[PDB]
Amino acid sequence: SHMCLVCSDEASGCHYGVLTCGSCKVFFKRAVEGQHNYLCAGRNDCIIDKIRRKNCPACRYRKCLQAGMNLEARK
Amino acid sequence: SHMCLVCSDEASGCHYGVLTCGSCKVFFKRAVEGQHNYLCAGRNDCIIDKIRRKNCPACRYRKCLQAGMNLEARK
DNA sequence: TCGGACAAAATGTTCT
DNA sequence: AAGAACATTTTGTCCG
Ligand SMILES: [Zn+2]
Ligand SMILES: [Zn+2]
Ligand SMILES: [Zn+2]
Ligand SMILES: [Zn+2]
Repeated sequence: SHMCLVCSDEASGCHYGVLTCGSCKVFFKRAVEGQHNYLCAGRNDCIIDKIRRKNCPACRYRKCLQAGMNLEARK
Repeated sequence: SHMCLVCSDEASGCHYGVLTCGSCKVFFKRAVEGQHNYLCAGRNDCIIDKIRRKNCPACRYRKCLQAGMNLEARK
């Protein structure tokens, strides 16, 4: 009820359509708006938790999108 | 040879006993001088190349050790 | 070579 | 729920 759905950290509230923490909220906006081409170094199935969420932006971003995060969600 | 044995970027010379780039040189020094309680988000065999070497410090440090890097290489 | 200082990228928190 | 500003962590380059 107060776990980030992306990294399981303590969730602040609902951001861009999904219960997430502050760090995943800002990560998501940066991933969408910025140009990076994230690439997984594993098997496209990395564990994303409070510690490990720094280790694979590709899998973190993929999880944000799959949980349904969207920038224009207030519309 | 002219390629870093850890990440396959252009090597800048032989550092801590091994042909490596400057980024792997300082990454290793920082890991050995400091803490290196890193956690892999995959299965401890992450691919370490020029872009993905940022992803997993745990597997990067393992690759430095496996290549034989050591601080007292000189003396 | 090795390492300090500087610089940049990447991530996270506070405040409105 | 959203985003600007700041702060920290992590990484990489220069060394007129
Ligand atoms: Zn999160
Ligand atoms: Zn991954
Ligand atoms: Zn390297
Ligand atoms: Zn790994």
